Amino acid sequence: MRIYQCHFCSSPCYPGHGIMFVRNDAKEFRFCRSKCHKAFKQRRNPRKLKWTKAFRKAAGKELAVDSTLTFAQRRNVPVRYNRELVATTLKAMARIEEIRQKRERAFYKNRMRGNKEKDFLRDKKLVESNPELLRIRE
Amino acid sequence: SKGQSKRIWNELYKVIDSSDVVIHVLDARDPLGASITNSQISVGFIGYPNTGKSSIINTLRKKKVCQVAPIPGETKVWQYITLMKRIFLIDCPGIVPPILFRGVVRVEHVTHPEQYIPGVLKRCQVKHLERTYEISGWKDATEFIEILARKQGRLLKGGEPDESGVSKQILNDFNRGKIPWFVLP
Amino acid sequence: SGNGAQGTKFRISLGLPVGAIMNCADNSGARNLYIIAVKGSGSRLNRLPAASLGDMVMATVKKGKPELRKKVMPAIVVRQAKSWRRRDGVFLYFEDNAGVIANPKGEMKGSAITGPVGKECADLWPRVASNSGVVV
Amino acid sequence: ATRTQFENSNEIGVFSKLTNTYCLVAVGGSENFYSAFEAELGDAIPIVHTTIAGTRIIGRMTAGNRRGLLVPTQTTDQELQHLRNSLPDSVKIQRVEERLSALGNVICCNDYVALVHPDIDRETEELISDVLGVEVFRQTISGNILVGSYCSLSNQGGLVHPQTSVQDQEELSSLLQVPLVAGTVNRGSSVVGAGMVVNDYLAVTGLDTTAPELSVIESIFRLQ
Amino acid sequence: SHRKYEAPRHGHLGFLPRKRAASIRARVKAFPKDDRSKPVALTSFLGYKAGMTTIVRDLDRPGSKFHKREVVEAVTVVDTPPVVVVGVVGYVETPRGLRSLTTVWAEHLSDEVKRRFYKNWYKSKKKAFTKYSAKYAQDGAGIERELARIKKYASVVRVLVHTQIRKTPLAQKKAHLAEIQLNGGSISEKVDWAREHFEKTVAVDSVFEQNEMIDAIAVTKGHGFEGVTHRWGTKKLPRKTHRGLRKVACIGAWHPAHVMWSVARAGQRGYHSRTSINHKIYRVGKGDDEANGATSFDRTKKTITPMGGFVHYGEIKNDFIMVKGCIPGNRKRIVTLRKSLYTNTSRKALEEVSLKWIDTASKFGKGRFQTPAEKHAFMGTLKKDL
RNA sequence: GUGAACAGCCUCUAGUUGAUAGAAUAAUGUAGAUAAGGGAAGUCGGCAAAAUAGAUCCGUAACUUCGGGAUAAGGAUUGGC
RNA sequence: AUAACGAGAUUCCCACUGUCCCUAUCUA
RNA sequence: GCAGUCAAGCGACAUUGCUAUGUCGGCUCUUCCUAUCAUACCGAAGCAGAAUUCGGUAAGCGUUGGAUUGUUCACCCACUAAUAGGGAACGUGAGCUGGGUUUAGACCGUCGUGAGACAGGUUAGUACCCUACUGAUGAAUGUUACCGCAAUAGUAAUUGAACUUAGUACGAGAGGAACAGUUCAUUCGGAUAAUUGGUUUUUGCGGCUGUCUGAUCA
RNA sequence: UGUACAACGGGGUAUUGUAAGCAGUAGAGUAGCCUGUUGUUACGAUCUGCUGAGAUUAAGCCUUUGUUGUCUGAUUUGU
Ligand SMILES: [Mg+2]
Repeated sequence: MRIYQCHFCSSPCYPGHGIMFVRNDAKEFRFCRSKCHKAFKQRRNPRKLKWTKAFRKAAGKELAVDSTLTFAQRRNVPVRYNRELVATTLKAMARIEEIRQKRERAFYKNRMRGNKEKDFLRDKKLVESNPELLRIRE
Repeated sequence: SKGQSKRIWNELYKVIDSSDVVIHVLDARDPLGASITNSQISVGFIGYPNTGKSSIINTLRKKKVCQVAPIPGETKVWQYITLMKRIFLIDCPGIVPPILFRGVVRVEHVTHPEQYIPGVLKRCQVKHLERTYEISGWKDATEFIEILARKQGRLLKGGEPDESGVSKQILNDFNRGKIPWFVLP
Repeated sequence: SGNGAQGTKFRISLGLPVGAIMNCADNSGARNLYIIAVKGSGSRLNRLPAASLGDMVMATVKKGKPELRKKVMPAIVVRQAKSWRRRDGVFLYFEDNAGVIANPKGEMKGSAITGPVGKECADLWPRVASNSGVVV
Repeated sequence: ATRTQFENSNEIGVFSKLTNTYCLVAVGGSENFYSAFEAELGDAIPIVHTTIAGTRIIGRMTAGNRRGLLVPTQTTDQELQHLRNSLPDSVKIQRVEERLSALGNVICCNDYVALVHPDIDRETEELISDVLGVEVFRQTISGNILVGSYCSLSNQGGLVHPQTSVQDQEELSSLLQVPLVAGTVNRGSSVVGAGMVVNDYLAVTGLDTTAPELSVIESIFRLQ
Repeated sequence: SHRKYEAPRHGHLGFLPRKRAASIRARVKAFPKDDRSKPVALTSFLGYKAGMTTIVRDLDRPGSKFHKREVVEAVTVVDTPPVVVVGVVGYVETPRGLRSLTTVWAEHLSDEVKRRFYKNWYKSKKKAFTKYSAKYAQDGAGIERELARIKKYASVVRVLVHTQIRKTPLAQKKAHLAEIQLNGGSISEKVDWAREHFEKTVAVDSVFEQNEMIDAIAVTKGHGFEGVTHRWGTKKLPRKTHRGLRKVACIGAWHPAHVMWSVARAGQRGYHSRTSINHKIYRVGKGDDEANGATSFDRTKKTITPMGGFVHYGEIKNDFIMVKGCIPGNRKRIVTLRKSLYTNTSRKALEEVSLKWIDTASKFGKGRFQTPAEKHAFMGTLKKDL
């Protein structure tokens, strides 16, 4: 078994889902669902589509580089399948997932910080410019 | 392979029975293998298709009595024709006993006309076919087909020359005698 | 299955019916193949014989070196270009449908094969895999 | 020299790979093919029932020597794990992300020298050189692009397809630093690389191999 | 006239007439051989279809080219909550076939089966078993007489069981009564075992098990009045044929002067009871065990139920049986599971099905995540979070 | 108004709400469409459908009664600011 | 007594397409 | 067949030389016959194996896609185990096709003084009634409801490949099998949306053109 | 007259694709005042941040610790 990352969205592609394309260049492209496959068939650029992870990574909407992401790699060199190592990896994956979620939440908070001041300023502008409405209200 | 069938072979025997003499009207291009405006006993005309049977009948009457066309499929049946109420003229449909260079098979229905371009090239010298179009000193006859297609503007979508159509037209013109050729005695 | 097959054939979607044109994938000089019939297919009323990846078909070369034209020889399809069910659980399809020409014994006319070669064809035909520089 | 057969395929090289320290065979069919190697190899070197990308052509999808083994991208993680477990640490296993997955056909190599398809990028060439620890050169046998299918090599000698020219034979012999002979296998089959598998002390070919072919194989490989 | 061509007849003639089934419950026709050398056990079970899902199984089929490979395939999920015995039937052989001797009911019955005996239940006084319950007690004799009569003359014993509909997400609220023949020990042992189970519940793992082969019997999907083209697969006429083109043109010859019954006329399609055999059970689930959809090759503590629930069906929440292939009938439909009915010994039956991974992605669309945790990890925090 | 146009569509002045209708969307029909791979292998027969369609620029063959073929054929562009 | 032109008769090539392989869906 | 040959009976078997004047055809459909092409089971053949010939019962199944005839005449390519022969008004016009035949116009050849005809070739042509069948309601059975038996009618599976047997028996060589066990596929039949393909009136979500609501939004 | 039913609302799962509005030292370029040589103030398709935002969600998707409403309308049946 192997979950594949969508070429157009990087989303996990579980077995028996989506469509795969093989070109004369002797490489394979996997699409999670028909939407991504149709978008690719139109020669669209994922970096210019807002609903694909490529744009978010390029646009900086989410943490693009982090230390946690270094754990996940294509292990071209296998391991001898030690029983203790299996349990250690099982615990480490959960710990890394929790840490990555915390870091992503922190990054989102840092990106969204300051919206409160803008909202307060907009409310002040709306209140100041509508005296008659307030007078009629009370 | 075409130009023969039971319904076609039957007519030959019918005209032979209905005719008392047969005269050679075979093509003059290959003696070893007649126009309207220029040139009771039943005489039957025997020969391959596109040999001159219909044209020879028409020129005798000085009018287009019989249908004449380059296509071998002139007619599957014969009819009686008379001149001066002296001799009866009967022309059998062309029968080829058990090809494309001869007026036998229509070039339209052939799926692979390109391979016959070397055949026509063999019959005629370089200059004789060059004088027909005079486009280049061609070599690699496929290149000759492409050159003729470009000269005549016979190109498919994208810009590729129409090799099949150009070859078909070349063979059709060869059937008309546009490119002179003859068999040495 | 015809001679040269070393195992059972998987059930895959029919891509090339009779008369379908498939590009060549060998250095034999041919460029396109015209399918006239499919070997091992059970003919039924109104049902045009159709091939698929790894199938052996009889075809006549339409374009390429004239020496190979007008003659019918067995051909093996290397690319289908129609989605088929792979047991690994992926609906994969190839960019262009293509085939190769080989004798009934399975020996490849061309010394080598160009472009990707389907897994279901290389696995079933040892000669195709040996003469194919790319699989999948 | 020993005669054997796959289920019914005489191309032993397609369904098996043999080296000086390990052997690989297809899992499909029965154990008759597996037992044939045991009669000659016994338990001296490992014999692994392994598949590559779900195919039985593992002999042509993978290439390697006693120092390392290479597999294409299509190989699943399960196959890589099984190969790692079933082979000693002295035999390296390295996944290859090259465009041409036909490692067995693209790469023809022995314990000292290797030949690769020129289209292979220099990165994969360096990876092959480092993992296998052998000299790697871009060469073809008289225009035969697939060196791994039209050539067989070993520390004792090598064999190429008959169409190889005398000049090509001399050049390849000089490059590989081993004797080479142009001949056929499996009763005139020109695909020598895929027809049979050979090592420094054991050559296995299909039943169709004629007596002159077996004698030539034994003489060139110095098996007796 | 030999018509110059031979073609197979369109549609199997054995599945006629193609009429609607008389009940949504597909009654079982034949039970297994009923060899009395084995312990008493049930022969069938009742379940409700709960959609389907995909499975990846490490095929170990020897000889096959998929041996030791990984193959993805479809599996159907049927909601099979525990079943409760509510009576027994004693059958006595007669020259005119099997005949029902007498029926004995339990001491008390749940409202689910009492509801099955009324069509205006909300208006009903609910007098289901007012006197029968009174007859059961105060002597312990009237029922015992029926039990003795059954023991004396019965030949095959059938247990009256009904599904716990209230446990299922269905809003039906009505149970389905069914007769299940008792196999195993002698008829006296059969009735003794059934008697001890009065008012009790029977699980599903005691009847079926992993790797077991079962036969699916249920009513197929209804489609109403259908044209012959789809009803029997008749080929369409070329185009714009007079008086229609989607119908069989020639119906019969002058002699005979009547329309042959086999000329495949148009009519009702679907809703016909069908029987399928050789269905291998892939997994037996329990509602009290967490991680029902987990596997030794997955480790994920997730239920088989897809994200957001099934389509047109609720959450399993009970015991379920996983079976490969497709089962007749649509979702939330009552389907009866029956044994193979014969001593199957094919290697497929002997095969052991150890699932590698179970698909629990949402069936509501192009699902990309197996559990909400994966979706949260991928998409991350959203605006609504803060 | 758009558009070369009284081509096609919307709007102002002016004039109409007249064609028995309520519920459902069974088969089969009438009118109009979409479809993975092949692209006529169907049929007596390319029957029907489809495909190019306006404008700007390059280019345009055989024949010819030199007036035509010709918008031959085949190619590049079309929005907004 | 043969150019152009044609709701004239027939053959063939490119594009094309549910005529077909094999039918399926929608709208009034 | 012609002209002989001998001869059990009242002339059998054997025996001598040579030797198209019509329109029916095709797409779908159901059923029936064996005079068996293929499949099951057997006997005889120089059957050593392999392959093949004939013969016996057996009709369940299967008996095709194409170059090509309007065609009655009827010939070829390829797959497949094989591509067997027939009937039901040589079934099937209120089923279709009018393809061909056959009105009213017109063109070419023969004759006919003429109108016209053909030995002839071409062109264009106007069920809503009853029953049967497929589906579907229904009064009377003391009422309703549930669970059951089955008189009866129909009936289905079909065929080839792949591993082991085994390069083993057989065989001088060439080559080359049984059985049993195991794995797929061809045709057909019953289901079903798990995955993928297809449909968009979810007019669900976005963009595009003309026009209109003063502009934005809508 | 209660794990009772129905209309909404809250979540889960999906479809599409970043809504109105605000601000920008992004924005090819063209103009008033001025006096540069990042002048400033105006027009400016687009782009940037709020904003994986906005909208729909069953008419045949799952759930509902909430709000509101409903629960005696006619006929027939006898050994
Ligand atoms: Mg003529």
